[PDB]
Amino acid sequence: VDYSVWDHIEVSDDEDETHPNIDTASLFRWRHQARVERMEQFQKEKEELDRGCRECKRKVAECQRKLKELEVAEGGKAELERLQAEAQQLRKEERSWEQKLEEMRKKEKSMPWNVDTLSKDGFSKSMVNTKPKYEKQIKHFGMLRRWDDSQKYLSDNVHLVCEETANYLVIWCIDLEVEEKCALMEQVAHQTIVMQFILELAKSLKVDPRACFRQFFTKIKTADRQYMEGFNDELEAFKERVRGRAKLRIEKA
Amino acid sequence: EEVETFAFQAEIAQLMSLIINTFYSNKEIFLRELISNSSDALDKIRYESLTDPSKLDSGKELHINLIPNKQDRTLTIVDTGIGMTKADLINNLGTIAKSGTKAFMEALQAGADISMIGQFGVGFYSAYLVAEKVTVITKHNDDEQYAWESSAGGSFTVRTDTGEPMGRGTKVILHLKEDQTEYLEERRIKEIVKKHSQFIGYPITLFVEKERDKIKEKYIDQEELNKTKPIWTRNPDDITNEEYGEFYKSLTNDWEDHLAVKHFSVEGQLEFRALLFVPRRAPFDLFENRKKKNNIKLYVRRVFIMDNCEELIPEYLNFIRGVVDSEDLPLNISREMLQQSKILKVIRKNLVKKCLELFTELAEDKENYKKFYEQFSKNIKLGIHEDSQNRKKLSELLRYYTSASGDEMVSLKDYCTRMKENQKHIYYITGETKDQVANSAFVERLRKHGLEVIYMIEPIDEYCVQQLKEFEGKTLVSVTKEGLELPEDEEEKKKQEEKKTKFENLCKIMKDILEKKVEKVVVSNRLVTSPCCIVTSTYGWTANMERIMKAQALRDNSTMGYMAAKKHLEINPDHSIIETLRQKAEADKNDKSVKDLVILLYETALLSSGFSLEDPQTHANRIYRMIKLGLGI
Amino acid sequence: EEVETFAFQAEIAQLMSLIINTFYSNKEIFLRELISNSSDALDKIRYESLTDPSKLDSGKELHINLIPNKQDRTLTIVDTGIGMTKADLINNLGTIAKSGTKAFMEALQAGADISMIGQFGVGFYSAYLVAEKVTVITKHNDDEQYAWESSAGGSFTVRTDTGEPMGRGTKVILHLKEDQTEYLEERRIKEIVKKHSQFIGYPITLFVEKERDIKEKYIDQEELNKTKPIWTRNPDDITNEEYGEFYKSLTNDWEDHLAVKHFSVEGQLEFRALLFVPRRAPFDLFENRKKKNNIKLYVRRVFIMDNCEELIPEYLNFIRGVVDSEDLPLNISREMLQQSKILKVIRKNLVKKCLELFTELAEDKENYKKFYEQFSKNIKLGIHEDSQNRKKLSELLRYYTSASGDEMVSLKDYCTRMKENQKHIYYITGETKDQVANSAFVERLRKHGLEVIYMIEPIDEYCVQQLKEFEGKTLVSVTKEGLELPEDEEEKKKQEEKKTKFENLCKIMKDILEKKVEKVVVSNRLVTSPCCIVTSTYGWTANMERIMKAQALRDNSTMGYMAAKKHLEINPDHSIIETLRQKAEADKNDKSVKDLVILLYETALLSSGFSLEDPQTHANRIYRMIKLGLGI
Amino acid sequence: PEGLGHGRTLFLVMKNYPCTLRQYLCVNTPSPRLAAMMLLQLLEGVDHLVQQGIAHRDLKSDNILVELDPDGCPWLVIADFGCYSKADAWAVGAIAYEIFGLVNPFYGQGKAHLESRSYQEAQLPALPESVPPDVRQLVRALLQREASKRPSARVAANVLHLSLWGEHILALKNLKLDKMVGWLLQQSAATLLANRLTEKCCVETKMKMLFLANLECETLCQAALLLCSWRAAL
Ligand SMILES: Nc1ncnc2c1ncn2[C@@H]1O[C@H](COP(=O)(O)OP(=O)(O)O)[C@@H](O)[C@H]1O
Ligand SMILES: Nc1ncnc2c1ncn2[C@@H]1O[C@H](COP(=O)(O)OP(=O)(O)O)[C@@H](O)[C@H]1O
Repeated sequence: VDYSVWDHIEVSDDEDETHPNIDTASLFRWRHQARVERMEQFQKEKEELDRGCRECKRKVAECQRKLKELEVAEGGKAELERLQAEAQQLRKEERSWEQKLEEMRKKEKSMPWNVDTLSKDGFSKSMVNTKPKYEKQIKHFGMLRRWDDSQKYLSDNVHLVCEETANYLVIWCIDLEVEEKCALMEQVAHQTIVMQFILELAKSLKVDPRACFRQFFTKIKTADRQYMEGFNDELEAFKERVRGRAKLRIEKA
Repeated sequence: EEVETFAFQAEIAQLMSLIINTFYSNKEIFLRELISNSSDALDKIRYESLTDPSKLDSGKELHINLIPNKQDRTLTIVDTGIGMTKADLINNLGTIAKSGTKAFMEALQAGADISMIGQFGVGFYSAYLVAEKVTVITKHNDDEQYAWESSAGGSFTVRTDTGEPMGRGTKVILHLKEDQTEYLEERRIKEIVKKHSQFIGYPITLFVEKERDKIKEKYIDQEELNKTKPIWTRNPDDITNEEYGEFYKSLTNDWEDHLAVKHFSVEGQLEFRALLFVPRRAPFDLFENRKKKNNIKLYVRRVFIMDNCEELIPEYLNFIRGVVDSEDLPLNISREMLQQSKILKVIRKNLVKKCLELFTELAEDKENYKKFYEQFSKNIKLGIHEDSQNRKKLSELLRYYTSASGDEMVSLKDYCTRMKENQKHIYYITGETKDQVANSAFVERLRKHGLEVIYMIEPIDEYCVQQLKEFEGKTLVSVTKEGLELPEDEEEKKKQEEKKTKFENLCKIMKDILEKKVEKVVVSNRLVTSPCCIVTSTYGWTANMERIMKAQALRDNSTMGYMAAKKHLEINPDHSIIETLRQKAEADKNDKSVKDLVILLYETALLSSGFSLEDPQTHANRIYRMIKLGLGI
Repeated sequence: EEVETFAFQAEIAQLMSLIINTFYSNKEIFLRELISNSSDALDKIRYESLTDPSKLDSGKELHINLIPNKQDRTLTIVDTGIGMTKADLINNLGTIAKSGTKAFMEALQAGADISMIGQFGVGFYSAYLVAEKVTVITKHNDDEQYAWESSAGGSFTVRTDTGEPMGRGTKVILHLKEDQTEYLEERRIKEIVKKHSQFIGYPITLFVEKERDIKEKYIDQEELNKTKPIWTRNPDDITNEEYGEFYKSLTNDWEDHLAVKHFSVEGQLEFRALLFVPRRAPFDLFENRKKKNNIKLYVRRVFIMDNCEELIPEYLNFIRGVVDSEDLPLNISREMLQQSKILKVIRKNLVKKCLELFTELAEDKENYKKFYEQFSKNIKLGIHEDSQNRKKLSELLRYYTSASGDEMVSLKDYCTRMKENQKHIYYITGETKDQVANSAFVERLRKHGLEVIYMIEPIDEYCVQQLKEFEGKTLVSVTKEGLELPEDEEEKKKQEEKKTKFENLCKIMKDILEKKVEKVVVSNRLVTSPCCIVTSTYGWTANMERIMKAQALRDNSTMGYMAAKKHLEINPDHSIIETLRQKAEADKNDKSVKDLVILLYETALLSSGFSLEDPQTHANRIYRMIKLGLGI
Repeated sequence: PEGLGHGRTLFLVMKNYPCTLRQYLCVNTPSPRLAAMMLLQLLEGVDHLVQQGIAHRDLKSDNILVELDPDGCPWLVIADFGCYSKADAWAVGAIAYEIFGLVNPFYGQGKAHLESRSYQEAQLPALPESVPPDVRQLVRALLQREASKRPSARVAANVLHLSLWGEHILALKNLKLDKMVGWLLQQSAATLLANRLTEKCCVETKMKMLFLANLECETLCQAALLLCSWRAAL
């Protein structure tokens, strides 16, 4: 395991560098400018050297070639001596190019990774959306009567948002109220009139009640003392209508 | 002399205590490691199957099951991965800091598809965070069932087991301490798997035992927790909008799909793909200093690493909900934070660039852009206030009401097109409400002359406009400042000069009487139907701007008290009122009425200009004086 | 059947890498570890000196030096603590996870005074984060000068050194990887020792080489660790003089603290603490999101972690202090606590003790005036946030009231002066003292002689909206609907009579001025102004609504929707409304009256702290009346 | 009917940036003390730039934006909105002649594209007497020809810290203030004076808080000996 490569990375836009007297924006555009300048400068140094070394080894070659030509010739190896001296110190200067060519590599080593060098974009694709029921767990959230239990219990599902769950609470409160036990009907109808409470209060937000579910239930940590305020009275008051609906319903079994 | 060389050795007993206690911050991660390791085993056996389907003969399916057992306080994770041979059990599990996975990968041919999770070879021992006695029963091909057992001591025992054949795979049985019994209930489990390791490739099927025995229900019930496949790994151009949407709903429980979706990837030393969604509606608690700052969750090789680090995306882009996933990052030993943070900074740069692109792309669907903008406009202005670089590219995303555009915002460019060949500036007025600025005193001259204006009616605006100095080489000027020079004819200029010659005295003595409030008073140029108005000094705070600051709750009180704003009063020379006023003045100086009238109209103008009077009581009393007179009390 | 027992073994190679690469998050910590270890060495020999003087015979200095040599890229930390004998060198430094310090501590008698920094045993190896080769040269009594030397590979070499004797002690030499030459310069070093380990007991003396060639500073000693840890000393033995010095040293400041708390808890959690309140608020408070706390946690005198939000609830930024414990479950990197709930217990104890410093400071009226006028915002903020201390926070408040001029008074001074029938506290929220002082609403009360409170700060509403009660006497704003103040029955029947006289006037005014007000009714709180506007009981108040709309980042929908419902009251004895009822009952639907009603309604809305939607209409009406009076 | 909305949003500070110094200077003139203060601001900024290694060769009064505090002292900010080392120093020397109302010499005199470009000797217009003697000596020493004698940014900023915030006493003079780290707290005590001595502008406190911290004795002692030598008239 080794992390050495990630050690040196350099980013123009850094929050830490800012000083109260220097404007952030111009500082960033200065730093970025300096980085771009330095990287292109090192690259230009590298390319200019890449030429120099190549053309000096080329000189090594031409010296060889024409010295070989004179090597074959008669009596001209005095020119061999002189140009062999030229070529030997030329070869050392070529090894100097090599030396700084290796330094080029060392600079590349020290070249701190920046946003461009580190990564090159591969692919990209954007899309724009252009587009325009569990009754027994309703009975369970109902049985609870502590709308924390029922809150996360119906936050179990996306279906709670659908009008259909609200429509079913109507069904279940109605037919429960004539199940020969009045208690459980209001032990859920607290949820029903809380449904309508948050319905018109999220309409006082004009937001879909579905959104305001979590907004209301855990509104504040105290949550209006589990919302002790106004839930019973209003629910027995809605239980009036639920009783009418239920009683007519039981007549139809 | 003599140099003696010795090799490093380790005190196993203390070393293991170190590993158990000091490494992992949170105790619940242990479930992640066992799961991850089991996933590695699955990948090994699956790879082996491809070359030789003979290997998968022992067992077809590849699943991971968690079987909590409350009665005996044992939580067992069963996987059907390659198991461990006897030698492997002793070597891999037995030696600290050795990871079989790393070996399998290195041996494997280069470029192999399989990418396995763990490499450190120390993660497994974390199970002792919540267990005293761990028991591993494994059975692998070419070997018999064997059962490693250890109690976190220096010793581990390997015995050939003779129990029910488990087939290919590993069963790891934990025995929970008296404390940390919390892990047994399915609630905590389900939660944890949802938090970390939700997107591992294989089906995690919990086996909880519920007894009804009344139609008995849920004797044992497999609730496959890991449900949604990771999408971002799939290639684009294969993902319809609907599929992307399902992921959004799952990622963030929401009843309605996303609004727009970006999806891209970068290859390089930093390799990382990404999903970015913009929600259809803003959340209720955005900008409520809620604990959550960013919603994007970082992933590595698919295990949730870390979230909500501020560095990921700047604050103005907080709404973007997304999943970033890479294949290799310098990771802290606990696997809960990057080693060095500058990698996160490169990530941030790439993100904001792509996101801003997603936006300017959305500008096409005028309808969708209307929805998105009226929803998250604040964030864009905030960015203008903060992001230094993207400021320019941010600007175009703006949209405003203007004098011309009616009940339809327009960009800044559309206004740049409709410039009158001499505008040289953009005219904007900041206020509280559209109608009010619309009927304001300042704009009247322009609307007469036909120059267009912009209604910036939001508190957040000033924060933006104060830095949005220029745009497309055409600058911005507020109408409520001292100069307001608009293109005119020379005859108009000499006429205005004549006005000044006529009214120079009137300004003088009004300055005299109405002292200690206004620096100076001068014949106006921007008024055509109202007697007078107040503009602030060029450099000083505009009236509206001041109003905003005095209101901010956590303002520095002392500075606000020290603060004062210079006022300059302009008078409209052709108005009948000021005309008769110059008459009464040049007629007689120091008349009582002209004094009181002047105070009255200055007060009412200060009221109309948006500035608020220091004490309304004097003004109200002056009004009452007048009413009484009319009523002939 | 047969059970084969083996023993855990470790891949030393991989383990070593894990430690150097993955374990420690910030590279600069290596300086902390080497220093801490040397401190331990120092503590050992001091202890040993106690029993026998002979042990300290070699040298008595007990000091630490750090000589950076740029010339050869070697940073060497030299100490005079008990060194290590060969055996120890091989065993301690060699074997991973073996802590000689731990062994020494265990061996000591239970009541031993010494407290030694580390026990984990993996620390020394951190040096490799910045060093290719770590050469340790140590000489300890009972052995000859040796020289450990390792290159983070699988091996280490130990050899008797024959160089200059360094007496007793230990000297660790580093060779820095070229890429990390930054640590060599005096600046980075000095910065580091201050941030981590500036409170270790012994003297840290840097040796930087400078040439003034005239020539000087060839080798200058700059003792970095200078301020001594105070909190360890006994409280009550420290005068308010030194407390200040430590403060200025702790937080660079040109003046001294304002007040200082100092205490210690010895339970399951043993921790001491210093808490200071600065004289002047930091100019950037509440403006920088990054810095939330100023207290710095310490464990056994080394800086662990700071600025963790959990330590103190955010409305205590101004508090500047230091927390130090002797033992905490610490992450291996020694940069964060393993259990975070410990921080919670710490927070509770802290806030309790701080709220004490403050209610204690309430005595020095003068000092309390200074402190309160400085950091009042924070207290109200706490009232807004802290649920429990809300009650105990309240008393720290101070306000202007009708009866007190230029002298803020607590809520209690007002509870005492409550006339027998008050049953409530009367407060009015506004924007400036004078304005609320001359307001329309208060006039009745000031006539009846009651006292009222001027809440003139934007932050107030956030507080008062939750400060429902106080000492069983509630609060009521004067700008609400039902301001019911104690009265006589004759006054009541007279008011009833007023209503009988004016019932029609309210009706037709409601008619003409429709849909701007919900109801108009004969007033009870006015005595010299014709009319005023109070908001509905449940809705928002006037300036509360104003402040909210003026907030920079606010949900537009919610802000508009939760709003005031306006009710206009009329003062029945005023001459204006009297003549108005005359003109009305005389003739209905007269042009004049219509406009009059809307003119005075506008001016009242203006004087009620509300802002008219469009001033232009009002200004034009004013101009019309001006032209009329001036006969234009 | 009784729903809640008391959240607390994030607080944002607003900064007017109305003008560039050239402007603010022609419209208003500052008192000598406040002028020294803003000169200090510039020195600090230029140093910080020198540290990051980015050197804006060109600094002109049009570049420096002025942040008008509301009814409050101007806060200077360097910027490049208008398109080696020690050059910035020479530039800031010339900005100064302006702050005191003396129009820039070299904007018209010559040799401004390079401080190395030799201006005519001593033609520098003598500063008005409203400036304290030490600041005067400072700008003269700063605008001197050679970068060799030219003191670096940090030296100058320390000189100003000494003179303005620090005590003005004889120990302070004539190099009686023997450098010490303990003397750094003595410098704070020296800075205790001037906290309320001229409290007409709030910036004094601000700068005191934001810069007094990073004060380094070596540069401080160099600044001290230079400060004495002038005043000493040695
Ligand atoms: N369920 C399993 N099935 C097969 N092999 C396993 C299982 N769990 C662990 N191992 C083996 O035991 C080794 C212990 O490695 P571990 O401590 O988990 O670190 P890592 O997370 O790097 O794998 C693993 O490398 C793997 O080879
Ligand atoms: N400078 C020193 N002088 C003497 N003994 C030392 C020195 N540094 C380390 N040691 C010994 O070598 C052991 C190495 O321990 P280390 O890795 O530092 O872990 P710890 O921080 O727990 O001591 C220490 O326990 C200590 O006994």
